[PDB]
Amino acid sequence: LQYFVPYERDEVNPVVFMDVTVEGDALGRVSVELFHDIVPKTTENFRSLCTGERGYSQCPLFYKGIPFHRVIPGFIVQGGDILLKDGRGNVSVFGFPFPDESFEGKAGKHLRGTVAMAHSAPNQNGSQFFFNLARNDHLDGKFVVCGQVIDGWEVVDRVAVLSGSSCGTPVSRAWITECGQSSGDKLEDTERALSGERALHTMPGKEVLDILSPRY
Amino acid sequence: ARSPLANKSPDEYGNTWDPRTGVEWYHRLRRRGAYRHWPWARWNDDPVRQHQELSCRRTFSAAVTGANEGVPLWNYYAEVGQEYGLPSHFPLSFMAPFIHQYTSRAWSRKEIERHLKVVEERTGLRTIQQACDATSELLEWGEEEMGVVPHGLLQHVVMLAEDIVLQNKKKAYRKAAHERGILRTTTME
Amino acid sequence: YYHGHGGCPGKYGPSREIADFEYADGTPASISGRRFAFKHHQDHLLVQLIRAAATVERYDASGLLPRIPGTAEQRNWDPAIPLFLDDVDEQGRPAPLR
Amino acid sequence: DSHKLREKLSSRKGIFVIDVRDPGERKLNPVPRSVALHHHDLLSGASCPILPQQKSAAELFVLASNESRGLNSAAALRRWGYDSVVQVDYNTLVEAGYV
Amino acid sequence: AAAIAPGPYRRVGNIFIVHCDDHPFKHSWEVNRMLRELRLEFKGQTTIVPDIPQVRKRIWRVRHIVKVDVLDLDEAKALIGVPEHISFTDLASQLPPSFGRVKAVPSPVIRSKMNFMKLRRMRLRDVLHRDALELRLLELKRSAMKNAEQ
Amino acid sequence: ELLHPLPVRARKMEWLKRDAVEENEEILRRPYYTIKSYALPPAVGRQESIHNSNNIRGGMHSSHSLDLIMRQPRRVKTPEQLRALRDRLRFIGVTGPMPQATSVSTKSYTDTYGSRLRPRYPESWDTVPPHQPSRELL
Amino acid sequence: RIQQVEGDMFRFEEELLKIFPTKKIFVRSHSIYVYNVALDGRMVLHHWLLGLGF
Amino acid sequence: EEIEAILAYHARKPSELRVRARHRPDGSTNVGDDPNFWAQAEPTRMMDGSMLSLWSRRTTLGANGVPITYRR
Amino acid sequence: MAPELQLEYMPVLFTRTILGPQGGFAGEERLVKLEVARKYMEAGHAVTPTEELRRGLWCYNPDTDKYDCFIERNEEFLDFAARKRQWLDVYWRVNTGYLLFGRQSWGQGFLINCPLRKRDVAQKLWEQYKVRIDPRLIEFREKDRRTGIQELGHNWCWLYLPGAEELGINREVYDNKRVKVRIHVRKMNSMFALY
Amino acid sequence: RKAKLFHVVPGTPVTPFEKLKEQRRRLPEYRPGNNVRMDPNTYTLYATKKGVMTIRESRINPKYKWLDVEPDIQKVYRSRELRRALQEREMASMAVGENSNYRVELDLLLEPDWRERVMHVPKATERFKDPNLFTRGVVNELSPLDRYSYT
Repeated sequence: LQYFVPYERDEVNPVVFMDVTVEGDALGRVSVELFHDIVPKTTENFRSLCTGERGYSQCPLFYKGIPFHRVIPGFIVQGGDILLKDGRGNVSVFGFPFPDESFEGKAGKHLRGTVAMAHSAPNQNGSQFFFNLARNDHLDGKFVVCGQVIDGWEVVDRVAVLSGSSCGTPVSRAWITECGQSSGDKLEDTERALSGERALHTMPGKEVLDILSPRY
Repeated sequence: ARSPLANKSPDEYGNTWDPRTGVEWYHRLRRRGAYRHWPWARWNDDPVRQHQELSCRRTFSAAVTGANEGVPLWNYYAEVGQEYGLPSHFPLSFMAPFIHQYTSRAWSRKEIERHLKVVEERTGLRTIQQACDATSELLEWGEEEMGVVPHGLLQHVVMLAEDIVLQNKKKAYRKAAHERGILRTTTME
Repeated sequence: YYHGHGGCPGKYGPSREIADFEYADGTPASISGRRFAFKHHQDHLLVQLIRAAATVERYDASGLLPRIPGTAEQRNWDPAIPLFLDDVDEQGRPAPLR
Repeated sequence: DSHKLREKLSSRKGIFVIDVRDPGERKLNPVPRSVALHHHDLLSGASCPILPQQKSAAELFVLASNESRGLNSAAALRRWGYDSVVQVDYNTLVEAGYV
Repeated sequence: AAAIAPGPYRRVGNIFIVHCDDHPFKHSWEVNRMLRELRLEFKGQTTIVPDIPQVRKRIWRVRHIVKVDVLDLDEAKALIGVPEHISFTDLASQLPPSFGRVKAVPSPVIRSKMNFMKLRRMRLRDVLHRDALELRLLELKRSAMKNAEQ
Repeated sequence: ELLHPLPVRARKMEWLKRDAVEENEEILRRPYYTIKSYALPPAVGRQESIHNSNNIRGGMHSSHSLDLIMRQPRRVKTPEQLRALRDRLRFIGVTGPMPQATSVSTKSYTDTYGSRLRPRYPESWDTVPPHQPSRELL
Repeated sequence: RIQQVEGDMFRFEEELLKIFPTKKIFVRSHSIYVYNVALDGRMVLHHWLLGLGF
Repeated sequence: EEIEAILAYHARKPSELRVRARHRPDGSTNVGDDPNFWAQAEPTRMMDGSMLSLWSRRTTLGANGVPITYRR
Repeated sequence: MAPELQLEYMPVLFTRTILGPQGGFAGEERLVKLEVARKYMEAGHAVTPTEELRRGLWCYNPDTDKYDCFIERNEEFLDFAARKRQWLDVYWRVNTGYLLFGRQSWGQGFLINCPLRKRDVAQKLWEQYKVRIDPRLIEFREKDRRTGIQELGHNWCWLYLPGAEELGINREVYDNKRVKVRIHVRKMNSMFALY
Repeated sequence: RKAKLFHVVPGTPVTPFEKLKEQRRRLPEYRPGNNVRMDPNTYTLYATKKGVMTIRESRINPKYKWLDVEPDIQKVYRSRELRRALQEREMASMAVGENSNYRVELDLLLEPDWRERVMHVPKATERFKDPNLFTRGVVNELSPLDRYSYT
């Protein structure tokens, strides 16, 4: 199994990194390119939720600690749902579920390499995202492609193997250790606002999230 | 009123030595118009690191970039007081479920244990009991080789071993105090 | 309570759930505000139970269910619950076995 | 074990050994037919349904490192009606060929 | 067969059915706070709560009011026809958050704006629906005029 | 002031309050969980032995049928059967994708009739459907 | 208070909802009220109206 | 940097550091009984800070890149 | 050292066998309060535990009334002293202590509507004195056996401390088998009471 | 009289401006500890640094205490958080000095002799050491005025 980056890597796009942990084992870092050029709105949501750029709306809008509630081996890896962490809810940074702006193209096709946005009903896009584990032809014309996975695909696939059932309910817990923005525009003045002694969010201790607890 | 029980949670009634009574304690709990944001020093701000990780990525050669990682910011063990299930006569390779929980993002459990088992051959301290009194020859062997094992581990190993042995001293004392009739509970009362 | 009511004839029994009247041709009644509210309550119990059970299940998934029965307040109230001391005898030093 | 040996060989099948022993050393030693219990998990009565039904007919082996918790868990068992309980440490059931 | 059961072994917790047998206005405000946390208002109300330690910390303090019953989860799976291969975690993951009195919000004003936001998301749902339709119609007219002129 | 004595049956009821309270604390000292095997019935070991000797001799209790469900062997006897049943189970109202690589042209209810349209339910006393589907979308 | 809106004012409000999801919006023949919005929201309203082409 | 801060401190008028209002920039009311609160570095703004729950924090940044205080 | 910080209490070896809750028997090292330690030591009944005094000591038998009973503290003496102390520690914990008790009372004369029994006397012992004993060692007064305790105010009950003639417990307690366990039952309303 | 109290929760982080304790003139009940400043006339305790306040009790006499302020907050925070987590997982040991019921024993098994080191009066000849030691530089400090053990 060899992972080839599905598209050609434009440099306008942001790069967002996520650290995934399975049952205490820190697997590594998944870096994500977001398609800004074709997909400006959903990109900004996925970038804001991966930063902590915004405060408590209905919840801390931050992907830190939040588990992967639904994992189907050979199909998808799903995580999000900050509010009600089981997967039962969708929260945007906008204050309401936003519709998919457009399928267009390069956002329409679910390739193996792709991060997409999960919705419970066609025009409500929340915080929930999923990784495509294989080429999905039956999801083209339903769900929005947010972007790629550049590095650390080994991490994702390993999560799919160790943590999942074809029912979708995970065998073992897989949650996000950290998430942030490593590249792209708006990066400097982002980390200025998060700079200081006083942090933005109150979360459990560093090695509580790492080893024994998935921020419930 | 002026009651001892004013402004306290019912768990905290027992502490008479610090009554929460008074007018301004009513204002800082119901957080009123001088105190509307109470404690102005509250958790989740640190003046010492400003929430940035001190890690040196600045390394000259790009190969060894992650060489200094898991260098401890404090004792990590003395503060927490995890309960170790280890008598002092065990091998060092059993020491890393415990090192792993502070060192994750750096190494994995299996990785840490292979580095430790490296230390058992390379240095003559196989026993956790040996790792305390040899704390020195551990450390200079460490500094002389400098990179057979990451220098972040060798100060984890030392201050973990010290505490494992110390805790065994405490259990061996607390047990022997029962037959001498001191008799304290699981909560040590 | 035994026969599957509440304490009163007018709750939780057959005397609620069954329609007061049909029509002659078998066409049933209609849904009252109170009937719908009662169905909501009756499902509120189920939602309650299922959520409680879910909480227990992710608690023993996460391993927070202790091996020591009762809280600390119950432990230092009640001389029934045993002392859970591990490596010592509960009452002074070990008793003689001859 | 000039008695215990033929007791644990072929006298019956088995899962007969409750070891209440530290998780650290049960990885070091391990006896791989024993149910690994916790001594608190025994005394509490949370193990009762997996412990055998007929109270009198059973005889159980407590495998403990420190003999003090062997003596604790004996009482733990006879509290629930298990009177015949034999305390064994690790080296004893080495010669019995149980490992 | 006078032997320990062959394992895989499963760990099954418990569930407390709590019933309030006494008037809460007879009792202090701390006991009342505990009864509030147990979701009991008046005399005669019954609630179902988990067996986790915190709950026992609550039930212990009010035990002279509350009467308790226990159901382990096999018995809870039996009490309702639930296939045994189905856990409660998935069942909880299915049922909607939108259930009545969903959250514990700190003051009635916040409660009010919670319901208010619930309605707001409805309005925005329909408005976003219509606006999406206008968007797609606009794009069809654009492509039509472009293909027609060219 | 309180002048005449408390009658006997009142303080009898108070004694009953006492051992009701006690009956509670016994429940509270029971363990948080219980270790059970897969093939055995759910009630094998149970705390109620003395309770069954004292209250349970010949009388039929209100929990009877449920207890009959308890005293027979478990219907899922091995973990393989468990996951072989559980993987077959599908979630209908779940958020996100559902695998269909098998047969494409079997359409669900949603991609046929949409997310805003529930089928008209016959609505009467004993058949009561959920009203107002637009409320539940929080 | 937004006065000089002339047209279908409710479309104005239905986009104003998206701008101000949390706040309270009211309609009257001559005007549109947004509640609990200070000079910040004024700055926004103006950025949006300038960006919109007015 | 610190020389710039020293100069910026000593340059400003004595009326720049006094109390300018009932409410400190945090939104807390300053009752006159406490001497810690007789100084105000940043002017309080009553008509700003209503939009921060709905907006990204990057808006809070000042001219020099230091977040300015808003009433919450 | 300092006149300000004074040792809360200082370690002491005993020569005599002393009656009270502070005083011990002969030969044991116990740390007691300053003001008692000085009044024991200046009267020659107690010595500072120097090492050679930890090995052996000149105590006295009250018959001869001179310090001629030589006790050497070996292992078999120290487990003896351990057991002896943890006996009379339970002794001087329980009678010195006075167990506060409060409950609800309805009717005219001063009766509790939920009378006491031996399972909850033993309960209060553990609740506030941290004393763990088998509840079947307790015996009530003759008047309180038939109805339970049940009356408001000052009541006393008896605790049987079984083993001591092994420890040679005599004349240093009030009696070898008993402790007067002192109960006080206060009536309180539905707010503050139980049952 | 007036009531003189804590103005902060002990065990909670505190800014320098906030008072810690207001005492009453009787040696004071609470003495300045690490990173703490006492107003000499008012005997009111102030924080020097910004950090977590904790109470020490003197091993000699438990009624005489110190207030300490520990500078880095997040150390105390994630230490306490992990500790609590372990408490819930039944994985924490109750033998730490944080446990107030155990600190006596803890001071006992480390240094058993601290009683006799406190009670030991030096004579004048070793209190007042012959200064030529200090002159020649055998000892680098000459301090006759510490005759008292505060621990």
